Amino acid sequence: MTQSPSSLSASVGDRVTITCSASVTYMYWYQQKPGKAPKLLIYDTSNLASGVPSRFSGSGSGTDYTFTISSLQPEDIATYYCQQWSSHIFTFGQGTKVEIKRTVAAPSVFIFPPSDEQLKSGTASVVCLLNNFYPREAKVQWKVDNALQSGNSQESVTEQDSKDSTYSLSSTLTLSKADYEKHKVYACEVTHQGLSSPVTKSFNRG
Amino acid sequence: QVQLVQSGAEVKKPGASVKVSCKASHWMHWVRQAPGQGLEWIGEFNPSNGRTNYNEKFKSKATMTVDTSTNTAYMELSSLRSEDTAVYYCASRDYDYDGRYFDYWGQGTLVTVSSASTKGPSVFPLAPSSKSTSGGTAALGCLVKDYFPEPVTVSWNSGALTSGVHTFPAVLQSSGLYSLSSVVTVPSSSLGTQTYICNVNHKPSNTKVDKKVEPKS
Repeated sequence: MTQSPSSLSASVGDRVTITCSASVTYMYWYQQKPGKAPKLLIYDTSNLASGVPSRFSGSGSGTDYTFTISSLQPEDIATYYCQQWSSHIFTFGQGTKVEIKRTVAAPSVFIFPPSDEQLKSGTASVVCLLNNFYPREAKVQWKVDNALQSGNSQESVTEQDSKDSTYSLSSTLTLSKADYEKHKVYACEVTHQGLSSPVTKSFNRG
Repeated sequence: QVQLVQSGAEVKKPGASVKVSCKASHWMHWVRQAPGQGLEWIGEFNPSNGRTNYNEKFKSKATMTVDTSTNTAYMELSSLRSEDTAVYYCASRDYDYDGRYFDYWGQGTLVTVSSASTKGPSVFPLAPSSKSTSGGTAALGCLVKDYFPEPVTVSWNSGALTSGVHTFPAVLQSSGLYSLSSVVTVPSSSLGTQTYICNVNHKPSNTKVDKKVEPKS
């Protein structure tokens, strides 16, 4: 079994098609939105589940099966899975991530100084937040007294938000209290398509 | 109005056993979503009598039981290994008033298979400031650090504040403990008046943390 594509990007209103190859009797299609449990959209190949919009469809024969969204909506942002059935026997495809293509939107860049409570416990985390950007690609660099950092830092990004088709990103830089107190300037520097130049968000002290 | 509810997150040692329950508040299914492996079918059971049909891979290690008088289904996995770390789901199907099939799933139970010790979370405020405002909207949240294992679940205030909340996927620290962040965007004017509290629930350590998030300048 293979399911393709594994990720796809399309505009609102676009028709979108996923295929899932190969001794199968029926294909089922599931939707998994961020973080929920999966939800059956298409069953016995071609049949829409209860309360599923008419813009979804399914078809297939023998080895080749298709799942179509005829007019992609932001609410359709999700990972989709085929699932073949025979034989008392259920196996799932690999997944297809479905993203909305939108206009470029620059991140709002925020910074969070370490909390007092943390500082008293012997450590110091700075948090840099990039909010509501598209597309997903960004460069985030941490700088302490102008010195580029590696690795006391982590990062993670939300899956695409259905309400505006954007992503957000959180990044943590973590030092000891002792190290934090020896330096003055704390900065995250951010590059993104929708930004007119690199934005530095910073603060002093320690 | 049928809903499936599962027991809480578990951490077990390799070679140990775990039992996940599924209560109902068509044959039913146990499915897992694992690291790397994707969605994996485990087996099915007749909720009316407890007859079972397992996926081959799972026949030896898994046992499915039904208690029809409480409407509770159980799945026990034995001889646990690292590959068994996964979210385990119970699920069923039915049909609506005019014959369309649908399904419904439990919320899932994360089972972590590890010999490492359980560590409850450190919860710190991400304080709203001039440096977290974008016009009209301010961001604030909470940084959850040094916990093990997953999951930590974050809710805000009374737990009915969900719009504008972003809870980031868990990351690994330099120590190999886990960290995440939850961030809420709010109208700037509300910072005056509303008190914001992140409620961090770590079921594996039987710990909840309630942290107030105060603005900073």
